[PDB]
This record gives sequence, C-alpha cells and structure tokens, in this order.
Amino acid sequence: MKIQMKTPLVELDGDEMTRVLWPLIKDKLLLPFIDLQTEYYDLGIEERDRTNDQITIDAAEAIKKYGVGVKNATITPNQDRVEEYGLKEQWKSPNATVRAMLDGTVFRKPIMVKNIKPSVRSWQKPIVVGRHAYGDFYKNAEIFAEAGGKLEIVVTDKNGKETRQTIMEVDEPAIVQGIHNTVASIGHFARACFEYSLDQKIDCWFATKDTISKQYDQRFKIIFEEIFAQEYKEKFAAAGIEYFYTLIDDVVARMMKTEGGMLWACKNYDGDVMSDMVASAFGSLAMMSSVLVSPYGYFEYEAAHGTVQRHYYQHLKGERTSTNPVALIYAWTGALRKRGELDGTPDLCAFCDSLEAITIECIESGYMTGDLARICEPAAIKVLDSIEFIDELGKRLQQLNK
Amino acid sequence: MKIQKTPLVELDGDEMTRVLWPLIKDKLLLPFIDLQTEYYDLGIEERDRTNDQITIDAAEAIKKYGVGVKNATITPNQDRVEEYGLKEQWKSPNATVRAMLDGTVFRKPIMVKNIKPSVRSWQKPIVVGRHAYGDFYKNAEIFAEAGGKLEIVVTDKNGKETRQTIMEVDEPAIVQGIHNTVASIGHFARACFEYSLDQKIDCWFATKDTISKQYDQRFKIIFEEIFAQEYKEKFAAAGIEYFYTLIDDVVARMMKTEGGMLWACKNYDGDVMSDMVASAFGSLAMMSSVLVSPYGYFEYEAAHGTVQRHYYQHLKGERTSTNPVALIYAWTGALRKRGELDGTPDLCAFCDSLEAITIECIESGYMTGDLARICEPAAIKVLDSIEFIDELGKR
Ligand SMILES: [Mg+2]
Ligand SMILES: [Mg+2]
Ligand SMILES: [Mg+2]
Repeated sequence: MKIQMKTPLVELDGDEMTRVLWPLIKDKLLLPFIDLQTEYYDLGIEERDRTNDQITIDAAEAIKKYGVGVKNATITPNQDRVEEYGLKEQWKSPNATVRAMLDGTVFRKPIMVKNIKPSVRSWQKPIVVGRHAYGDFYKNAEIFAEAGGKLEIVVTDKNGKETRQTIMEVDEPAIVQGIHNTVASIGHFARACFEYSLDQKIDCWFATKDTISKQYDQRFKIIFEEIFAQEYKEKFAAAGIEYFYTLIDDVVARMMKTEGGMLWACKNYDGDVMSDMVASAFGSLAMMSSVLVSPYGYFEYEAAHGTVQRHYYQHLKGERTSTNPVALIYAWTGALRKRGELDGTPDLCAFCDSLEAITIECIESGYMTGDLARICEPAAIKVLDSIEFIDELGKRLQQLNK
Repeated sequence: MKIQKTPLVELDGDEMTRVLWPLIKDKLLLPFIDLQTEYYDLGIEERDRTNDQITIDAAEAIKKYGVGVKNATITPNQDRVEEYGLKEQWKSPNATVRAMLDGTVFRKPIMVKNIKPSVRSWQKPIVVGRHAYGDFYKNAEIFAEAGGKLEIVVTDKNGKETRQTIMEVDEPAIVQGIHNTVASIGHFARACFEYSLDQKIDCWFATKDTISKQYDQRFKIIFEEIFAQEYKEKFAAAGIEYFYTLIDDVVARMMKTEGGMLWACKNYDGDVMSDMVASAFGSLAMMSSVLVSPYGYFEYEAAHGTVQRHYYQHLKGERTSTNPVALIYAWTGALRKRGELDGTPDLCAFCDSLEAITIECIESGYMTGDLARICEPAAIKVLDSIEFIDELGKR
C-alpha cells in the first residue's frame, strides 16, 4: 500500500553473518511492502562492549514498553571472543539478559517443507520444544576454587536467617557452580505449556532428573503435577490430549522412536540442547521458529541458531555464501504478525502469512540454500546463495503486488 | 570340565532386572564356569534396612577386588517413598559407586546387522564417554521458601572465604550447588583421548562455556591444554581429530553425522546422550557400559533402568519380552577383564563367544519384542526373554 504500522517493533540487531543478512531481509522483503516502524537497538558485540552491555538492558526495557521485539543472533563472548574482538570482558549472554527481564517460555518449532524428510525415521509430525526461558545456569554464580575448600550454598533471608548445605569438601583445585529458579516462574512455565498444548491440541511431555535432583528438579515435577491436576486435567480430557511426565534420559529415548506431534516441555538448559537436536533432525537449524512468550504479556521473536561464524569469515574474504536466512525471516514475520494483531492492523498479519507461504513454496519448488539442497528429495533445481534466495522471495512478493 | 581365582564383585538390582539375574547366572555362566561372587543385594528394601551401607560396603569391595558387575537399581523419589517401605529418598547407588571409584563410563551400542538405526545418516557406532564424577550427581539443594540472598561459598583450609551471588529474590526459590575437581576432569580428558587413539576414532567434546564461564569453560580449557601438550601429535600421526564445540551445536551435528567418533560428555549430558544413542541405534538394552577408573578399577553395568511397568505385568501371568542382552554383555565384558587380569586366556576366548553367539542369534531372526519391532527382514520368531537365554546354550 504500503502497509501501515500503529506501534513500533523493537529491533535488536546481532553479529556476524546474521547481522549481514538482516538488512537484506528488510531491504528486499519488508520495506518495499510495509512502512516499517522500529526502535532499533544494536546488540552487536562492539556496541555491547562500547556501552558496557547497557544497550542490552535498554532493548529489553523497550520490549516491555512497546510489547514485541525481534532479535537477531548475537555472540556470547568467551575467552576466544574477547581475544578476537578486543573486548573489555566476557560479557553475559544478551539472550540470558533479555529473557531474565521478560520471563516466559520459548516455543521452538521446526519449519517444515514437503521435500525434506526428517533425520529420525519415525518422525511424521512436528515436535515443539517449550523451553523455560528463566533461570537455572543462565544466571549462574561460579568459583574457580584454586585451593579447594568446603563448598557450599548459603541462603540468607530478609531477616538475616541463614541456611547452608555442603556440596562437597575437597583439598585440591575445584570448580563450583550455583543456580536458582523461582516457584512463580516454574508456575508460569507449566501454565504456558498446558495452554499451548490445549490451543494446538497436542500432548505435553515434561522430564527432569528428580531422582538425583531431589529438591530442585523435583520442585519442577511437583509444580507441573499440581497445576495440571488443579487446573488442566479436565480440559485435557475434554480436548483428548495427555500430560506425560518421565525422567530426562528416558524421554529422549522415547523421542527417538516417537512419530512426534507433541509439545516437549524443557527446563532452560535441556530446551537449548533439544531444540537444536529437533531443528537439525527435521531439516536444518535454520528451519526453526522461536518465540518467547512472557507471563507479563510481552513477546520476543528470534532465530534459535547462532551467528554462522564460518560463513562470516567467508563473507569477509569477499565470498558469496548460501546462508539459510529462513529463521531470520520467520522472526520478522512472527514479530510483525503479533504487532499487527495487537494493533488491529490485519493487513500486516496478512503480509506475514504470505511471506511465510512464499518462503515454503520457493523451497518446495526446488530453489534453496545449500543446507537444504544437501538433503532435499528430489534434487534441487537451483542452490541459491543468500542474496539470490532473498531476491527470489522478493520477486514472488512483487508478482502479487504485495 | 567347568572353567576357573579372585571374586568378581556382584551388586544386584531391583524390579524386573533382578528377576533376570538368576537366569543369566544359572543358564549362561554357571554350567560352564566356577562362579566366584562377592554378593551385595543393592535392592531398594535392603538399602532401606542397612541405611544404604550395603552400597558403600559394595563399592569398597570393587576397590578391594578390582572388577565389579552391577544390576540396574532403583533410585527413590518422594513417589518411591510413598510406594515402598522407605525411610528416606536414598541417594543413587550408581552415583555413590562412581563417586568412590572416579572415571569415565564408556557406552557403546551393541550392534547387529538386521537393525537400521533411527537416525538415517548413522553408519558407524557412536561411543559416549561419560565423566562419572561430580556435577549434579553430588548436589546441594535448598528450597528457599522465604527467598533471600542466594550464594555459593568456598572456605579453604586456611580460612579464606570466597562468596558469589547467584541472585537475590523477594519470593520463594529453589537453589542448587555442584562441583568438580581439576584432577577428575584431567583424568576424564586423558581417558577419552586414549580411548580415541586405542580405537583410532575421532574425539568430540562439548560444554556451554559461553554461559558457564568458570565451570564449563574450565573443562573446555583443560581439554584443549592437555591435547595441545600431550596428544596433538599422537593424533595427527593416528589420522584422527579432537573436535570442540558448544553442546547445542554438537547435538545438531550428531543428527547429520555418519557416526564413528568418541562423544566425550560431562556427567549429566552423558546420561541423556547415551540413552539417545542407545535408542537411536536399536534399543536401550542394546548397549555396553563400563566404568573405567583412573586408579584403575572397573565396573561393567547395564546402563538402562530396572524395567518398571514391565515388573508389574510380571506381577501377572509372565508377559516377559524383556531384552537381557545388556545384563549379559556386562558379564561378558566383566569376565573378559576379570580373566584379562587374572592372567588366564581361557576366559577371553569364551567371552568372545557368549556374546558373538547372542549376536548370531539376533542376526538369524530370533529376538525379543523391542528388536522384532525394528529389524528388517521381519523377525523369524519373537522369543520371550526366558526362551531367548535358552537359545544361547549350550555346547
Ligand atoms: Mg541454542
Ligand atoms: Mg554457529
Ligand atoms: Mg541414563
């Protein structure tokens, strides 16, 4: 028209190859069609270093203010990255920071095409990973205890009452880690999962190791059971779907023999691992949608994958790459859809439906980046480099006048 | 006559796997060997009598004699304490034993020519090299019902206290602390780099060192140091690589790989990933599992669970198609070593057999339900466990 927006999208930029691709998507796919309103936050590793990570806090506060963010893939610096970039320090994960500030559950679902069959034989139906976005080792405290010692966790409440437990007592160099979660957050996580399963009419599976983690993981098991029995058991029976709880090593065994079609609830760490397992097995890592659904009414759409470092070095050498931009696209269309829905601007939502359908129909016709070409049946017609792929969807958008 | 020095140590299970220990003893080893066993009933009812002492006694016996054999046990949750006659939710006997010995648990699929793996690209076996020590298997935990300041605290022998804050919260919270030692991580690294030269397989290792900058990153640092300084050149010379990446990345790669590497694993990942690997290759029962201590003791075990759900179902009319192949290969691995150290080559050449026969059997189309569901061409007969052992005797 161009399509009009009422509220800005909060836009969080990122690193490496996905940072290169981000402007191509906007320039070729969105800006010809939508008069795009965003509040831009650069969460590139250099901007985070330049502002001592403050820009991450700003972006998260902007998501809370406007309601919906879209996030590009970022580097979390370790010792290698600090060296590579000249960093002041090993900054904390911007994802960990944003998710802590929002709370919620990250729903991760493969983006399926008809010409790619899953790596796992039995899998017919999509598997959705519902990842708790809050706590555990994404807000860790750690110590390199270079002389060993008595290793403990200590809680001191607001009246000054302390409780202490000994992890171990050793007399040699050791490492110590502590994590937390909250009762309230685990509750929001169970509810978000139970709500998602009902809405989508799929079973819900959850698993921890509550036989080893007798108070921590067992707390998650307890809360899911009580919330389920007190609030969802009957809606579940009415909708004809089931909650299934088991141990985590066991759930992954069953997952290898399952036909899929369930919501796999996961603790924060497990959901990181298993969401990559699931994306990879269904297709490739780029073929996955990811949305953080917060209990406070915010949404953050993101890619689940990383910044494709190896393709980036190729790009810096002046090479074209066939980097799959699909998860970045779905982040944009996932965010713009939610924005238009919140705003009562359904032509924005309509555009999003189209750009998603065009992406799928392009790949299914045999026009695709190299990750998908390696695995499609029948063989691709054309193995497009990133820019060509994005131009091809651009062309299809135009051939509707959109 | 029957074959014959030192008692291989013996720990015994719970539920359905206990029920199948006699049958392997009686039918597959007793008629053909002098069976010296130091018996420790690690059943849930026994540990709840002896206050779990039987587990410690039991693990000292393995320290004392040298080589153990363990049946799948149960580890108790509040559910198991409502269920059984139980004083406490006792700690995992596996955790207990593996704390006391240390090591790396190597876990490999028991492969068989008529089962296609679940993962289409897997053409070679994948070994899991699971660190047996520390992390959350030796945890401290508090339910902070009034919230507060949540911390880890280290006091060294000279009274130096170091504190780090996990979070301060104004609401109920759960709190967990865990540890490892630099020494045990070093041993685990070396254990894995050796397995890889001694099997001439590549080594893959993975943690989340970008999130856990002092804990996981220490593992990462220790692997790359020990490999730069002790194995870089032994690896180029053997034609093999050490590969390090992020845990989420490695598992993404595992689904597109052809297999045939050593997957080095932290303690918790090794637990999850060996079940994934076992199950994708065939079934959970189709897996070997040996604790190799750096001290160095051995513990040859199941890996899978006591088969609850299958136990009741035996508590009526004996519907038993349970796959014993893993209980069996714990013995054939354990004697293959109990007699490898007892000098006698008259036990390596027998063991080489009790297993090779188990295979030939399955490969010829006589096998348990789990296997019959997934083999091709279709199974000739679906034998039940009781009748599966029989077939493996007796010349
Ligand atoms: Mg991830
Ligand atoms: Mg990457
Ligand atoms: Mg396990």
